[PDB]
Formats: sequence, C-alpha cells, structure tokens
Amino acid sequence: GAPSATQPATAETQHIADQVRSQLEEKYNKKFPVFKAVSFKSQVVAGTNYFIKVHVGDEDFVHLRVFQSLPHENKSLTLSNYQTNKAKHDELTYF
Amino acid sequence: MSGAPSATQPATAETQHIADQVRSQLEEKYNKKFPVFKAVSFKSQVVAGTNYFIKVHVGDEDFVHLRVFQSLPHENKSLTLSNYQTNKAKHDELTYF
Amino acid sequence: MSGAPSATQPATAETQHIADQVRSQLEEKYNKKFPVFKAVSFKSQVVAGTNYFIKVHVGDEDFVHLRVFQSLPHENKSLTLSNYQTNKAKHDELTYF
Amino acid sequence: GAPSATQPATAETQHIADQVRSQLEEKYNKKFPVFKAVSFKSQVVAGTNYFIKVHVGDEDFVHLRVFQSLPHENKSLTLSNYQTNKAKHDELTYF
Repeated sequence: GAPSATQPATAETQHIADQVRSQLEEKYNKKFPVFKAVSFKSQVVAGTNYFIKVHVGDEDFVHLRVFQSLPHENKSLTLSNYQTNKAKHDELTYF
Repeated sequence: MSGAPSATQPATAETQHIADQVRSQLEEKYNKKFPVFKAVSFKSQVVAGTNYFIKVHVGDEDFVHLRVFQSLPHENKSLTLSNYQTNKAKHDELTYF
Repeated sequence: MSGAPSATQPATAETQHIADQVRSQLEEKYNKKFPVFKAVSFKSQVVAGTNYFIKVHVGDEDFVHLRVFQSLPHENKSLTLSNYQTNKAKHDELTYF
Repeated sequence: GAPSATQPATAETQHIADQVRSQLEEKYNKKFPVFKAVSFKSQVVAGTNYFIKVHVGDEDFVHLRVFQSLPHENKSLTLSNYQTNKAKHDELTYF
C-alpha cells in the first residue's frame, strides 16, 4: 500500500476520534480541551506478522514482532517491536 | 486463514532468514553484538485491512496524529488504536509512523 | 478474521448498494431488465494473498496462461488454480484474466 | 495490487505447473505433450468476496459473487461470477 491523498474528516472520522480521546485519557492519562478530527489518509496493509522466539546465548532469549508484506515473494521486512530478557520456555504472546 | 495467531511452530530456515535480516537493527538497541541469534519457534498472524492516519485538532495551534487499523472484511466497523503522536502542527504531513 | 465464509447475514443498505452497482452488467447477460433487484442476504469471505499469472510452453509455438492463487500467511505453500487460457503465444503479455 | 514485472520461472513455478497439468487433464480433459513453465507475474489481492442472494421478481433469485478490494473506503467492485435460476431458500454456497 501507499497512503492515499489527504481526505477531509467525516462524522465517522470524528466517531473514531471520540473513542480514541477516551482511550488516551484512560490509559496514557492524556487530556485535551477539544478533540476534533480534521483529515486522514488511508494505507492498505496486507501481510504476515511473525512473533519469533530467538536464542541469543546461554539462558537469554528475545521475542520479535516482524511484519512481512505481500506479495509472497517479497522478502523485505519490518521489525515492529521486540521483548528483552525473555526466557526459553516463555510463551510467544501477542504484543 | 484466520487473523488468529497460529499455534507455535518450530523455526524453519525461513524463520532464521527473518531473524538474520533484522538482527543488526536490534543489536543497535542493546549496544552489543549477540554471540548467537538463533530462531527457535514462531507464531504467524495474517493481517489484512486499512491503516488510517488521522489529524486531530486539540485546541489553539496544537494537533495530534493517530494511527488506527480497520481489519477486513469490509463490513467490519471496529477499529483499534495503533499509535499516536502529540505536538503536531496544522500543516504537518500525515506521514507513516 | 478467517478466510472462512461468514455465516449468512441479512442484507444491509451496503449489500443493496453492491447489488445496484453490478445490476446492469448482469442484465446484459439475460438480455432483459430485471423488474426488481433486491439484496436479501449475503456471506463475506476475506481474501488476502498473491495471484500469479504463469506462462507455460506446451510445445512448438503453443503456450498456456494460468492464474493461481496463494493465500496468506507467507508460509502457506498451497496454491489453487483459478483460471487458464490456451492458444497463447510466446510474446503474449501476462495480462489479468 | 498491480502485477509485478515479468519474472523467470523457477523450480517452484514448474512444480505448480506440474500440479496444474494434472488438474487440467483430469477435470477439463486437456492434454499437452509438454508443460514447461517459462515466466510469471505476481499480483497482490486483498479484499472481501461477497456472495449475495438477490431477489429478481416473483419466485426468481440470482446469487452473485462480487469482489471489493481494500482499502475499506474503496467502493469499486468486480462481479466475478453469478448463478442463474436460484430459489428463495437456496443456500449461498461458494462458487
């Protein structure tokens, strides 16, 4: 995907923003005096997320979250996140 | 082909090729080379949907950018919050983040 | 968000908008206008993967084109046959079909 | 998606072609003296297929298969196939 051209916000966009305002207050304690959607861009996403347990020596492991976009023969990847100080038998939980 | 994460699968050469490709970036993080970097196991999760980057006015000259995701199918109207950035300006581009 | 077809869902205005948009094309088929064209129900199926258009030599100057589909995730190696065309030439473009 | 540039066939491509040769003989009784993969293009596909039961008057219905590509705000559609002479209570089966 390639994000589209800048599009004007609609009533949906504002509904989405109203939801997000509450989430930002509740979990990241972020407050604003107004929260008015102005515009957006869209981006198609289609691929595979990998959650990978990697041994990094002795008792040490890390977990990786890596995204691989379509098509199937695409081999370029994005490291989206990771977890430090993981142990051998830890579960691969989403993050 | 669910969006549910697969069960845990043992690493293959392709899993290792992924680990090799991202290793140096991670090694920057910890400021050191890993003596070893061996893929052991993985889960896969199909992702297919639309990201939206949304510019929000939060008063005066202050803006916020949001990244939200809407999964397929097209009739799904649920979106989840992926990331946000504060301290943005009216003419700041909606660039990926 | 499976690739499994959903359960049957009653039609919504969006289902009807889809029916309206494709109606004239179908009406060409039957050589007549439908007096009515009312969406009743639907199933949805998420599709996400790679189409491949493959040129195959079948001897002398004769070729076949194939369309096959590979679903996500990336480690899926199963493909299914979607369409084929015979009577093609060595320099015929791999155009969608 | 937009199909890629023409790529040369590999051993996989040939494995896929060998499978298809058998399917074409068995179901469409098509035989060839050779079946050698030469080249391919790829195309990303990501969207929703709709199978839709449409009333077309009195006892008459049709079933439609329509593809809607991402992004979510895309409203252009492709009629991929249809079934004639359907009845009211027929199941929406894949086709």
